[PDB]
Amino acid sequence: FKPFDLVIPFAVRKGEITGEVHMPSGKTATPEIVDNKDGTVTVRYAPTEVGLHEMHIKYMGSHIPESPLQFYVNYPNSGSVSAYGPGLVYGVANKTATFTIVTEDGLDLAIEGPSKAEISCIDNKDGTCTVTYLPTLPGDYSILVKYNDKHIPGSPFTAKITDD
Repeated sequence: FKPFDLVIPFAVRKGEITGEVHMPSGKTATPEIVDNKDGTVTVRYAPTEVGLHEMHIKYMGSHIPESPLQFYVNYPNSGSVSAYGPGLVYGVANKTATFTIVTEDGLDLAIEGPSKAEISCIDNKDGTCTVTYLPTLPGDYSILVKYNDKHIPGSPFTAKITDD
């Protein structure tokens, strides 16, 4: 299972940053959270279930603005199409947001939220391509990925764009 790894720009001070991942079964687990003493923290988690997970991050008991987040965990042994990367989950407004589509196996992409974002992918020639978008305004962005008039697993995705 591809690990969840994310840098969030939240500056931890006197309070404790905590987290909770909710799995599709109903099980909860605690992600690993590391304060990079510096304006940020890093959240990591190793999935054991397939599909849509919720990540909650809190500071002093209360959700950060960047929280809750959604992420979709692909089945590894699965051939056929997939997407993954931080731009499906979270980004900062006016910084670049990126994810990967795997196509080692007709691709339709749209990104729609607060501001007009016009995706195009760039083929890595390694059976994957890389989408990068510029969400200029903060909000919730829906990212639609289809392979044959059909949503791939996780599509449409929702990525949360903040600025702090």
